Amino acid sequence: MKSYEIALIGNPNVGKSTIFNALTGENVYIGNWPGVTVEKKEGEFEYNGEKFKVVDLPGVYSLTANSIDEIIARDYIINEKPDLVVNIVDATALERNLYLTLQLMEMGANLLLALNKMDLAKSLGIEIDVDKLEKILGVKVVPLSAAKKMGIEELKKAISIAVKDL
Ligand SMILES: Nc1nc2c(ncn2[C@@H]2O[C@H](COP(=O)(O)OP(=O)(O)O)[C@@H](O)[C@H]2O)c(=O)[nH]1
Ligand SMILES: [Mg+2]
Ligand SMILES: [Mg+2]
Repeated sequence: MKSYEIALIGNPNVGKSTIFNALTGENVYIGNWPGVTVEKKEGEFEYNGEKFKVVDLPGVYSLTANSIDEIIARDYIINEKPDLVVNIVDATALERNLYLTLQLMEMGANLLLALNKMDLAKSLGIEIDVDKLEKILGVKVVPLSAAKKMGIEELKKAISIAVKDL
């Protein structure tokens, strides 16, 4: 079976854990990053006949070596070279995620954005222009509400597309 390796990353409290649990099958490996007690979760899912290995990365605001988490996350991306990184973003806190997205691009990460908590933005009267984000960043943006079991299928399809290339 053709297999890819993808990574999830985002700011703390974006629902990354929820999306990780949704994306993956039941068999999740809970280890630690080498040398430290920082938890490392790994799982997988199959989609359209292909296997996607999922690595959860530590939640971070940047990749400028400001903490053990930023150091782990960056070392993984640069050295493991996942086939895709899914940058999970809080629809209600989109601006603060700008530097993370920018630094992912700078280090040359193949990127896809998952825009989570759309329901919460909806209830908070926060409108978000996804097409304008996609155009500006030149990366696909997948709107979802992982806690409402909304858009996980979209996320999986978008992932299977993004690992190829144009
Ligand atoms: N409204 C809303 N809340 C969510 C969604 N996904 C996750 N959450 C909430 O966000 C909080 C943090 O989720 P978590 O998976 O721990 O985010 P993490 O810190 O990045 O791992 C949880 O209490 C979830 O209930 C969503 O799609 N919509
Ligand atoms: Mg699941
Ligand atoms: Mg699971």
